Amino acid sequence: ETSYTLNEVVPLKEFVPEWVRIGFSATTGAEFAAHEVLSWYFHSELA
Amino acid sequence: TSYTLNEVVPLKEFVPEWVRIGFSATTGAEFAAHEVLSWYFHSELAG
Amino acid sequence: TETTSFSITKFGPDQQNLIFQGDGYTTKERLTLTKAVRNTVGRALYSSPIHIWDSKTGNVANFVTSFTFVIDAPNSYNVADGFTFFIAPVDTKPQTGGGYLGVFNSKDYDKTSQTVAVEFDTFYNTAWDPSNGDRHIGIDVNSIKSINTKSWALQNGKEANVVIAFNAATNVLTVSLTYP
Amino acid sequence: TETTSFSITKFGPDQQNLIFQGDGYTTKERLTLTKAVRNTVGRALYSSPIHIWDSKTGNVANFVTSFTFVIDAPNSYNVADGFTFFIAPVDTKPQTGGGYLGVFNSKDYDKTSQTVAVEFDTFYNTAWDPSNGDRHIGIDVNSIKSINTKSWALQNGKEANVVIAFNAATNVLTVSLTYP
Ligand SMILES: CO[C@H]1O[C@H](CO)[C@@H](O)[C@H](O)[C@H]1O
Ligand SMILES: CO[C@H]1O[C@H](CO)[C@@H](O)[C@H](O)[C@H]1O
Ligand SMILES: [Ca+2]
Ligand SMILES: [Ca+2]
Ligand SMILES: [Mn+2]
Ligand SMILES: [Mn+2]
Repeated sequence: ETSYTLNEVVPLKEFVPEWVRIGFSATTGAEFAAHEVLSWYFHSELA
Repeated sequence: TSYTLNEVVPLKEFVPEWVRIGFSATTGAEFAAHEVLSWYFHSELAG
Repeated sequence: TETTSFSITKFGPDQQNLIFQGDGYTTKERLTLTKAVRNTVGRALYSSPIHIWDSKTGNVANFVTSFTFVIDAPNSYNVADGFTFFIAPVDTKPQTGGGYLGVFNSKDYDKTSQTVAVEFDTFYNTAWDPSNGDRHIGIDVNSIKSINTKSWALQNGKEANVVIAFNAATNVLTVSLTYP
Repeated sequence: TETTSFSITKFGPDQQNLIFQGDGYTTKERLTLTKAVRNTVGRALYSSPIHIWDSKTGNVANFVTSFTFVIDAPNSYNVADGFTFFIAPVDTKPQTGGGYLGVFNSKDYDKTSQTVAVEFDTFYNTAWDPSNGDRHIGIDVNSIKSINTKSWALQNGKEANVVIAFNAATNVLTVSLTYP
């Protein structure tokens, strides 16, 4: 019950190709931490 | 008009764990155009 | 649990989630698998591999798929070879054309094909098909010799709707085709 | 209409519908992108291209996605670098690691990038991050300097569930991170 939200208008049609791939990345540098994903659900629809 | 067929086919005996589903078509000495107009697919596998 | 699900109602020119093989490509917003020209072969696969069973748990999966298709002959007497929906290893590639529908190689059961396929077959190849020489639906596992068949009267040039489903509890595979 | 939908609730060791890049790999029913180790980049992309908009009608897609994730670090002080969900061209490949989070190359805008990302960043990089030094959630289009950020207190070791939704009618992109 501790939440964070951020909305923003982003016309994805101007920045991204028609067909894309989606995913996660994570990185460490001179400091570190384990970055793990426990599940992923996605749905998209285009009319 | 309908036509239905049912059978038992224990897929775990015949196909690998991961698979790719798709359509196929062919002609030989005789021919016909073969075309798909829509396709819906859903699978689920409990853990 | 894992699901994968997708629908394509209309086929664009660049249908990038389909892998195409043979002369298969998209056009007039249909997926054309062959045109009416001899000896060809077209397949199209969905780009994601699907998890249909799992060795550490033993669970298998249910699936449903439906699609509408047309066969377009010139006369209902000169038509061959048929069309297929098939499950196969991740890496499948076109197999023999003609009466084998680009999905199988021998009528002889082959444990290394590991592709099961639902065929909608229009031409009678006397060596492995129902002796009444009818067109038909059939289920094939590892051979072009269907393990089971049902007579079907092709309505040439008509769209047909077909649903195919599979239930892991009872291992039953059901095929429906209905001309409206 | 065209849809792509999928879920993965428990990551297998042979999770074949993911494309792994860097040192991202699947383990213990978990997807790990980084272990607690210096200088890594791990990425994983779903195997199918998804159709996010179409030039032939101007239509852009609606999508929603959820995931829960863990950042687990030796203490709350020394934690770096971050995590991202990103949309990018079909052939995308890891870009710079460290502060660039595996998706971008510069803090200067580049339309050649064609990547939008929602990042959950844990290390403050003076050149482009919120000057308060806070960990932050942010939206990034073609650059690693977020178009908007929000401060977030990292609860180290705890799962967090995220929902990112896009509404094409308004082009809004919404992100919520919830710890329990
Ligand atoms: C007559 O033989 C050829 O034509 C028929 C019908 O098209 C095919 O089924 C067969 O495999 C091919 O070899
Ligand atoms: C000291 O800087 C290094 O460490 C930080 C923390 O990991 C990274 O953001 C940065 O890219 C890397 O260069
Ligand atoms: Ca035949
Ligand atoms: Ca940072
Ligand atoms: Mn047959
Ligand atoms: Mn940042």
